[PDB]
Amino acid sequence: RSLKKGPFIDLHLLKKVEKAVESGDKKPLRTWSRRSTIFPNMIGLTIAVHNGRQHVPVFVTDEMVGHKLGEFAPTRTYR
Amino acid sequence: GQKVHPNGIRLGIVKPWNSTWFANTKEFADNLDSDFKVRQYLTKELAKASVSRIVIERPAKSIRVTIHTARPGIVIGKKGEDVEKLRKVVADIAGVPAQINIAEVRKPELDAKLVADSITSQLERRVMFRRAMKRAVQNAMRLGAKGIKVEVSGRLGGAEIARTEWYREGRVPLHTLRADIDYNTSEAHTTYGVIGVKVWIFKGEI
Amino acid sequence: RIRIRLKAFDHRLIDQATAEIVETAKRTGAQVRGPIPLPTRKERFTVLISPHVNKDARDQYEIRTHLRLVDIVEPTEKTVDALMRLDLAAGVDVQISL
Amino acid sequence: VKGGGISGQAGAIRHGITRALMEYDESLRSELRKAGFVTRDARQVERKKVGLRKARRRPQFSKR
Amino acid sequence: RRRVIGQRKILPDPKFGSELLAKFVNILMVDGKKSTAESIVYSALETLAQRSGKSELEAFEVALENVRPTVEVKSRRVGGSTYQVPVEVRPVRRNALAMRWIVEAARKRGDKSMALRLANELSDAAENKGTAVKKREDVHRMAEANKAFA
Amino acid sequence: AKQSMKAREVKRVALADKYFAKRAELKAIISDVNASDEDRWNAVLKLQTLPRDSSPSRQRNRCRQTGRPHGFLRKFGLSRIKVREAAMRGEIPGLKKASW
RNA sequence: ACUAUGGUUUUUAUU
RNA sequence: GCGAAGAACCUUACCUGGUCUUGACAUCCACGGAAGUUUUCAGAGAUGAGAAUGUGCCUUCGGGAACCGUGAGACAGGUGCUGCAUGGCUGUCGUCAGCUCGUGUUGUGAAAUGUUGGGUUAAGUCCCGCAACGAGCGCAACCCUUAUCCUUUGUUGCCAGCGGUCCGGCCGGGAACUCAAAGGAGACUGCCAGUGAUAAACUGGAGGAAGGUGGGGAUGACGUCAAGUCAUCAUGGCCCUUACGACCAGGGCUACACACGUGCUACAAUGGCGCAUACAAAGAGAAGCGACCUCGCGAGAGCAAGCGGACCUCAUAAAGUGCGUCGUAGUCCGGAUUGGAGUCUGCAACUCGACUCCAUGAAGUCGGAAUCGCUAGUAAUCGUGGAUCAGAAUGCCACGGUG
Repeated sequence: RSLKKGPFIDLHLLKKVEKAVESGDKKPLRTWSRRSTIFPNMIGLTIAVHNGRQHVPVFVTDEMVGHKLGEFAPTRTYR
Repeated sequence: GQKVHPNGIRLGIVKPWNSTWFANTKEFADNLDSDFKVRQYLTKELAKASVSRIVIERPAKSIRVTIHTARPGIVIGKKGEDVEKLRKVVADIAGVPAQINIAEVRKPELDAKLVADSITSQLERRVMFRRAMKRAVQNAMRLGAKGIKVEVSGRLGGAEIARTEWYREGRVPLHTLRADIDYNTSEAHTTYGVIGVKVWIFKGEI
Repeated sequence: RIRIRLKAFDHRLIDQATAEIVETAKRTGAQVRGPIPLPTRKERFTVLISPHVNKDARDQYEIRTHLRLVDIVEPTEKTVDALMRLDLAAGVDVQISL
Repeated sequence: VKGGGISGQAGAIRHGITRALMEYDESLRSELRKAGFVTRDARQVERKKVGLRKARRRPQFSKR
Repeated sequence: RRRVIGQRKILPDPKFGSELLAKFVNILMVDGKKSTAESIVYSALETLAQRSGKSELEAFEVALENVRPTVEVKSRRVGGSTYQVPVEVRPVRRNALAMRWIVEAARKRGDKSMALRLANELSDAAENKGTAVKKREDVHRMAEANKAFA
Repeated sequence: AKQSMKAREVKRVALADKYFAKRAELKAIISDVNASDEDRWNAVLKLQTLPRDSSPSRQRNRCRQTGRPHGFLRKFGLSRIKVREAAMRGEIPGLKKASW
């Protein structure tokens, strides 16, 4: 949502979005971006999101935009 | 501890205090840190120089102190300028240039901190002390006391129990609100263990 | 109507200016307006007596408000600047008024 | 009369009436002397006791 | 432990004209508004008086005189056995108790305002009537369970 | 309290001297977002998070008298667990008793 | 006294 | 509702990938250079490279100093463990009045004695008296404070008396009364009379700021529990030290296989609903408290006055009261976990903040034996503020209203 006029942008991931323009076939990249948002001008590459002990591979659909990367990488094993 | 301490509420009302200065809320903790560190420095340099108290004042862009001793000669030292070497340390601790002076304290064997400095040696050396305690009491009652007590705690008779040994005269009440008690705590270390000695003096009300 | 009320925070530091607050008034002019009763604020703080648990007892402390009006009774600038950049006591704050 | 609650205003007025009757006559300065109408009462509130919210109703907090 | 600062006395009520009514507006006191005391006086004095008591000088006092607690029971030993032993009621409690118990039945009527719903059960006390008179009658039955001692 | 924590306690304002202590008087004028869609200043707010282990909020003081960050009294420069003993000794500017 | 009436809690480092 | 008046990062023990090893903070033998200021790249970053630019004013072969960085050996570091090791801190029976010692007497002796007895008190409190006589610690007393008096001072307060008057504390200004301090006085069963072992002690009257512990508090005998605390420290053991130390980027500490100790609001109608209204303190306030006013249903946002608080603001206290209204019902009662939608702050509110507007109207018909608090401004019962801090308290503490 918003954030402080127009979407939140997170820079250590963005340096790859700037090169995947021009995207293609690569392994899922380790990312520590958990508060980063899935807006259509920041998405373009395969990624594995940190959960507090591992990085897990995540994928998104065309019908979702109001969400953050951490919600695709839950930190609980439950119990 | 139990049973009211003269450094407690007895000093918290109607008595004067040795540090007299002010500070703003944006640096208050470094003002209290320096007050402690300058007095902790000076009381250990002068540990054998018959010092009793040190007052602290903070004039604009300065700090000023007075040292109360029963021997001004050993504190002012060679040439009468041996206190100047202390300024260079306390001005680093305070962050401001330091002023120093001294004052002669009268009747030395009537101050609990200078009476403790007449008896702690006897426990450190492990020598007979019951007449040293008789002297400590009789000299204070000769100089101007209205009561005095001294009490040892540790290693007495080579036991393992928390036992004490004392000498008193004139009665020193602690539960009295107005009695203005002078109270020193002292301790000595030996190859047979540590030994504590407490000294309490009474001179009159208010 | 310009005022210059003096506020103290240690009662022993305003006990050093008790005469000089009258001498300043007799040295700057002739009318004396230093003294004034004013409402006192207790400025209280209350604290626990045990470092751990035992919230069954608390003890009370104070700093209070110590206030003197001083005031200006002289129109001349060589005296107004002496009252607006005045010295009387230590550990103080000054309330300028219109 | 000015200030405070109307039930306290009434109490200050009985005092004022007794002090005014004491200005009126040398016999009223006697006949009202011990009537208790100038003798200030004490329902003085006790120092607030930790850790109670109000007055003396003690909270349970005990089993275990 | 007999060391006490209470032990208060009463004086005749200035508007009810009686020592037997001196506590009538002061019982079971709550939240200090004292709105029962202002709403019970004069405004029920000719609507409680319908069939009991001779003239206004007794036609309200009758509701504290026609109903009587006579005995109070508590367990005590006598001669070799335990009994519910009664103690007979004295003039200082004879009239100033039975109006403390009608507050239960007055809360089973759906009847409006505290003064008027209380006075409607007090209107029955003038003829020795009441719903669940336990605190008078169940102690009287227990004070007939033994009638001779020692 | 660890000596590493006693060091963080001062290091967390010793570089704020250069980044915040003479800049954050403009926290609403220079350090606050104003532009929609097309920012014209145009990336300068990231410079507020450029220094390491240091921010205007991380300027926390903890407590200098005792190893507890909570239970501090800023207007007297002391911890509530030592403030009585210090106020009985008279060390505190202006704060006193009678009694209650 | 009409209270009709009654059992446990480890030996082992300690008060 | 405890340590903790706050918690994305940080805090922090717990925990997972990356990562340094004389250490983020030192001392001993040594040791490099303006303290500073900008800027680039790999990478999640720590970290590792640099690329450039600052040399004062003195002056001796010199060299200053903030802050950073180094050559050997000892070591440094540790919410790691240990209050059956020690000093300090601190709990409660209890603010209960009790605990004991020197010497004589008795007993073979551990010990007994005095402290027991007899009056009296809140009280080994005060007296009397004995083979016991004398004595310390605590008790009570100082001080804080309340009903009064002596005394001094007065705006931003209050506003009568005096002159002038936007006829108004408004301009000059002053103490009617009162708000409002800052400093001192003094109570002793003292006086009178009755009881009592005319001792001690108890009970009325005279006159009181207050009587006969005036009221309310502080203090914590000897000890018990070898009382909780190395989570403030001090500091002896037991251990870790290419690590259990120190860090970067993230899990947590606000899990859930399932159990306690309390608390609040209702189960009505001296209760709710709506409209208009009486009378309080106390407290905080320059990245603060925010008036007047506009916008939205509203949080809140905006224009923007005052200013270090007797001043302007937070902020028209609530119950109480009148005037209207609803009815004996699972109700106009009751408001709960999900649902719909916004507002604010910040590196960031899915998990993990707080406020606001809409929809639902559940469960609740007085609790299972059973259990608990309070005696006068007490029980009752209704409001108000503040610390932290970028970001909020059904808590905690304090202050009134009514009784």
